[PDB]
Amino acid sequence: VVVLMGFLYMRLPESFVPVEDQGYMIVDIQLPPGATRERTSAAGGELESF
Amino acid sequence: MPLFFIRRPNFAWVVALFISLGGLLVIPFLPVAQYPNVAPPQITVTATYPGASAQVLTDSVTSVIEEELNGAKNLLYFESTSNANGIAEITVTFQPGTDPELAQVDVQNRLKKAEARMPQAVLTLGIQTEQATAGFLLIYSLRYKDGDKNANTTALADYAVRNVNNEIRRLPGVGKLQFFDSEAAMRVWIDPQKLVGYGLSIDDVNNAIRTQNVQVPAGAFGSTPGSSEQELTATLTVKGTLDNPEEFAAIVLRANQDGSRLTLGDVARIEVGSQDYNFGSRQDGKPAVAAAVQLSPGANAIQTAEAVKQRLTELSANFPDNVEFSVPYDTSRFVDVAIDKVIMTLIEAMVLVFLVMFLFLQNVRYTLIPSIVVPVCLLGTLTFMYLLGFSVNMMTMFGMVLAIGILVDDAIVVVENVERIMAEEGLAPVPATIKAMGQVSGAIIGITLVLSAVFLPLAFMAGSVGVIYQQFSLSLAVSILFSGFLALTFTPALCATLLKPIPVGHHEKTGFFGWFNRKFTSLTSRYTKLNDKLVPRAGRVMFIYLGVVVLMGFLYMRLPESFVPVEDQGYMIVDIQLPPGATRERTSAAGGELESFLMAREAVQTTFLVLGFSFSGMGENAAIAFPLLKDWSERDSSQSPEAESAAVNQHFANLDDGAIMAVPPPPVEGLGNSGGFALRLQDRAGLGRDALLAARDEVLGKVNGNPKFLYAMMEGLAEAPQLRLVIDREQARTLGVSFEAISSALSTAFGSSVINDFANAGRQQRVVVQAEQAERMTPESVLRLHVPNDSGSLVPLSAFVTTSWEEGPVQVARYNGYPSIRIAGDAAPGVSTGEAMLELERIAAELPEGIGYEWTGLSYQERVASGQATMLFALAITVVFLLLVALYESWAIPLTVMLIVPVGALGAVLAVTAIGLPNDVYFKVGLITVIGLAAKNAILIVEFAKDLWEDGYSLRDAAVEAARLRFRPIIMTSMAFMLGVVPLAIATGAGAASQRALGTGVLGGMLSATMLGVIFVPIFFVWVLSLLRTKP
Amino acid sequence: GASAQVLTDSVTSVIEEELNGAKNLLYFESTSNANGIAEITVTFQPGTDPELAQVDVQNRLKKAEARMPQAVLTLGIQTEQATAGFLLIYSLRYKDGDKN
Amino acid sequence: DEVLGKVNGNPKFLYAMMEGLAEAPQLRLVIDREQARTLGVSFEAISSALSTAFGSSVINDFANAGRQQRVVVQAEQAERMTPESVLRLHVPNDSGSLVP
Amino acid sequence: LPEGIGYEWTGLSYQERVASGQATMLFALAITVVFLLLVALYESWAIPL
Repeated sequence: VVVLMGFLYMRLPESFVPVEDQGYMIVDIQLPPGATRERTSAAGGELESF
Repeated sequence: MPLFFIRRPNFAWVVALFISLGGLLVIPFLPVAQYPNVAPPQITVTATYPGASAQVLTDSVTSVIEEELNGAKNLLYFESTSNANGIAEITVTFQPGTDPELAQVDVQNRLKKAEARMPQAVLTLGIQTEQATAGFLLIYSLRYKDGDKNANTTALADYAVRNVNNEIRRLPGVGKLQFFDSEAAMRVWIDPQKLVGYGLSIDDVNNAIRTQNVQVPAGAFGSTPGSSEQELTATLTVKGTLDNPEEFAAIVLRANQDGSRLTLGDVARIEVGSQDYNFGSRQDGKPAVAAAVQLSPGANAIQTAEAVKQRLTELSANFPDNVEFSVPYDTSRFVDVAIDKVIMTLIEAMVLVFLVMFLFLQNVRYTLIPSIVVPVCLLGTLTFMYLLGFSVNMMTMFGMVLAIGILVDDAIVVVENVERIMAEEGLAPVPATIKAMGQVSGAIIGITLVLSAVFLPLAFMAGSVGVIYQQFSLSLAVSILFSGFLALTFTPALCATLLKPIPVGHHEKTGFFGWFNRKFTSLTSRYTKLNDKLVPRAGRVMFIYLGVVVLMGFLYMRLPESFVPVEDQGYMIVDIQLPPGATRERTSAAGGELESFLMAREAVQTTFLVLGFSFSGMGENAAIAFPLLKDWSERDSSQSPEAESAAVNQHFANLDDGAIMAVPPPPVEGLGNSGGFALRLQDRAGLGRDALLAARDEVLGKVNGNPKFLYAMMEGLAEAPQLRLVIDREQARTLGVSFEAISSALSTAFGSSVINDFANAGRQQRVVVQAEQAERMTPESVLRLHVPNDSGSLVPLSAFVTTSWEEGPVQVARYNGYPSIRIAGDAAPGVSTGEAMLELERIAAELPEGIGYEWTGLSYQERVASGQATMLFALAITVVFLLLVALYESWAIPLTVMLIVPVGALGAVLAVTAIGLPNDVYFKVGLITVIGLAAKNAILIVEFAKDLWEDGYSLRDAAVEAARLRFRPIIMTSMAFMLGVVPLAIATGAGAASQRALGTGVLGGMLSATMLGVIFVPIFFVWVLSLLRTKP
Repeated sequence: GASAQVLTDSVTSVIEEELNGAKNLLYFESTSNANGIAEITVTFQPGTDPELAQVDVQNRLKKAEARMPQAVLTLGIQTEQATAGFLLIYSLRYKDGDKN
Repeated sequence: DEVLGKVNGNPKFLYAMMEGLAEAPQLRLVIDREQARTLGVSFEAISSALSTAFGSSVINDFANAGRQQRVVVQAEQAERMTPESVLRLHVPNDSGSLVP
Repeated sequence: LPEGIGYEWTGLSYQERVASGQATMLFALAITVVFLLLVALYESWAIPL
């Protein structure tokens, strides 16, 4: 029993804190370098429509 | 309580394991040090105003800050020094125990109010406020391996700033990083005569540098708001600043339409040099770069020391190959050696006392018990020491090493009592332990309490001595508290468990222990007869005791007083002070002669010299050297720092160019630059600077001729010639010359002007413009300067400027807002400070009315401690008396036993006078410990005496029987403590002064308290109980 | 109007040099952007009271003050207690949803 | 690039990216200091013109309904959208004439 | 990586490293303290084991 405990204890994946459904998400919009604010606005418009 | 542990031994074992576990668990976080934060917290304000004389620096900058710093919370004092190099230093000292962060906070809060009034130059340079941990933990020095005479110290210092200083400053534990050099900057050495030839003024070159070497925040095209069409936002990235000297030489001063250009390089030599040239660092005759690390409060030292050394070692993988690092100055090593010495002594006494018990109990198992109980008490003491935030520092080391023997005494009496019961009544270990502990329970608790009470008042003293006694007395106090608690809980269980039955009548002994038992029964019999012959005559022996106490008083009043004994710290201070007006090169020549002599000496391992820095003050004529000596194992007493100091002072006593003086370091860091006394002579009536110097000459002449003082000097720079420039304002104005033009020309030509910043390899560094070396060495050079008029023509300064030599102060000193003269000195060998300050008060009483004096630092703390000692003694005596009457339910028995105090004081005083040590804090606390242990010895007799006197015996018979019974434990524990502390009295090496200072005093006091105490205590009991007619 | 590198070497690095040696540093991150904004986040060990950290940081910043360009100084620097994470966002809009 | 190739090509990670902005094109302005000085143009004039035209210059404060708010001067949208607009700027010389 | 290119952990990685370090001594201290309290209560060692 104790050797089993050790064997399956050594196989348990580690984690900090389980991820929780906080009710919101993050969306990053990153255009290629040199993109003017208007291109970002158009991309955000497509994103907001979807 | 004890019977419960007799019936439940494993419970006592578990409580033990709990306290021991705590002890082992708290060990790793232990902070180590030499001395605690004995010095009061200090804040320091630095201001840099280039080109300003000391006097104008005093009136225009530091006086402004001095006015505002008044009124801060918890001010003890403030001292301000203005130097001719344009540096103002203000040190504000507060009360000990104030939180440093809030003090620095208040200081900066007031500095912000100050800010509005300073000149724009110092404000562009900035004013720094820092927590002053006076004393450098270590100094790391970088040098070139080959020792080139052409060593470019500027490039090496720049590398140190870029790659080393920031890392070290980031490490945990470094409170401050003081750089003894200057980082790189862009130097522009202008030739004023070339400017005259090209019809240019100095302010013209200043404005050209300012406008042409400027970063350009251009921006980006297509920026928001951006048009709906264009999609290419991109930066414009204009090159504004200049990177290398070649680009700076291309700065255009004047250019015509045809194409001809006058450039900066045509009129000035441009290079990368040091921003500042006030300071220089040499090591063993070779130029080097050095920086000192000052520890942050509340940090481990050994861990921080090895962390800094290891950081230097890992950066060692990255130094240039010609570059090597070293640590010529390091305090931590001393700490290490010291603690090692202490811990080694801690083992020795541990074995020695063990032997002592094996000599008396004559069985290994009986000897074992206290040897197990003691380390438990030590570990608990360490745990409670951490819980109070104390440090593992030398006085605490002395604390626990003397605590060993006071601690062993409870276990000694317990085991010896159970042995005696075992021998007399033959009871089994459990009932015998029950009976013995029932006999000695009340004695043990009363003991623990009275010894705790002898030392508790020491834990309430204030000041620097207050801190010293804090740690020492509190360590001893927690040790004795745990000793009592363990005596009540652990030890009876140990006797109940570990002891073996003895067959009845086995006082027969094969071996010399038979001689010990028989000759010791004979010793107790002779002593019992001596008591028998001594009880009939009691009142007459009182006269012998009165002679004893009067002797104590007489020799106590003749003991010289001292703060802290001077310790061999392994290094010395050498001050180089040439006559006023001396150039850096003369100081360098004198330092070279000094370095040659020091390197000619075997006692010096390495010599570190600083030019421009010293105790007296900052200047070209001032320098300081820190000779480091070899390890104590490689040097004898004739090669000690004191003898080496005498030899250096003797060799150079006839120096023809300047003054040279060797001194030992002060005993306590942060309380001064050296040992001795420091007085501030104060202009309390506004007599004026000339009258101040007259009175200063008076007092210095009076003191320096007095043999009570080894020396006495102005800790500061003496007056120097000045070259006043008489400017005919009317003549200058008539020629069309503005005063601004003269001001700017003089300031930039001689005081050096910082124009703007340039990007050197990613760092913003100053660009400094100054006149060329050959064009500013002589007073004819100031007259050879030219300034522009309103019509654009250049007018020489000689047309309206005349030069006249006067005399003026190169350093100005102010104390508590009044102009002050700082006087420092050291007492002569064999002369205490107290009589010296008394004579100084007598001298100051003769000074003209309105001229004041005040003590500062070490003298202040000494005055407070000398004040507080007597009330300490009174409180201790009253508290022991009150707990004495509480325990015995009587007053007479307390008076009886308190008669034992003067004999222990007698022994301590006689020993310290015989060996000739001063009345230091070490002797003081050793006397206190002797006092407590004499009280314990007296209790050990008087408790059994009271028990037997309540049992129906006659007074004399009861006293005799109790003394006969309890002789063995007293001599037992007494000899144990003597032979346990004898290593202190004979210790040698690092810290040996404090070791011997404790050891001789405690040995003598204990010796008298034992050898005479065993005889006089029954006499006191019989005489007092007869005189007061006490009934059982 | 300052580029990322100009902000980096002219203002950002100047403050970076001075913030070194603060009590209780775990680390510090510095980001210089092309819009002219420089951000420095100094993270300490847990359990330290934030007020002593803030006064120490400003105490070093005033030492720094003497070196930045007059434009930033006229605009001023800001030091704030960063509780990373927003409690809430409140938004104002027009009811009719006008494009103008 | 080496790390992000070993890592973005490593299935142990859902994604790995530069928390930060990638390198962007810049338009360096090579200024002939000698030519500008010969035409009587100070470097201060060029710096001030460029900064105010493109980086926007905050001049002083004005009272808007009792609050002090900045007055910001910047070049018009149509006059700063292309690199040629940089070259179309003019600065004064010592004689009061304007030099492009 | 080439000699001189270093790495460090920040925030969540730092805290996770410290916790993964600390768990084992947490367990050991818990076990020793429960053992000591048990031997205290039962006046024996065998019953605690």
